[PDB]
This record gives sequence, structure tokens and C-alpha cells, in this order.
Amino acid sequence: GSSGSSGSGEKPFKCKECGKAFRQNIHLASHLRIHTGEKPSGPSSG
Ligand SMILES: [Zn+2]
Repeated sequence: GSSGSSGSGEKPFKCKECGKAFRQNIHLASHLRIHTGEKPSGPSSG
């Protein structure tokens, strides 16, 4: 950790997985879902 900080963001809700910011608790909760599912290939032919 050598670099500092320049543009972080000012949001009450933040993702503890990637670092996305939101304004409403619903936006974050609805986002954290996108993370769900840890598989290289789903039921779709892909
Ligand atoms: Zn995220």
C-alpha cells in the first residue's frame, strides 16, 4: 500500500465485495445479489 486516495466516493451504502456505492439500502441489497453464484458455468449451454 503505497498509493494514497483521490476519488473514493461519498455514499452511505457501499459494497463489501467490489466497492460499489449506492444511495438507498435497497440499491445495495439488490446489488450484492449480483455477486451470488460462484460457478464457472451455469445450467446454460454457455
Ligand atoms: Zn458489488
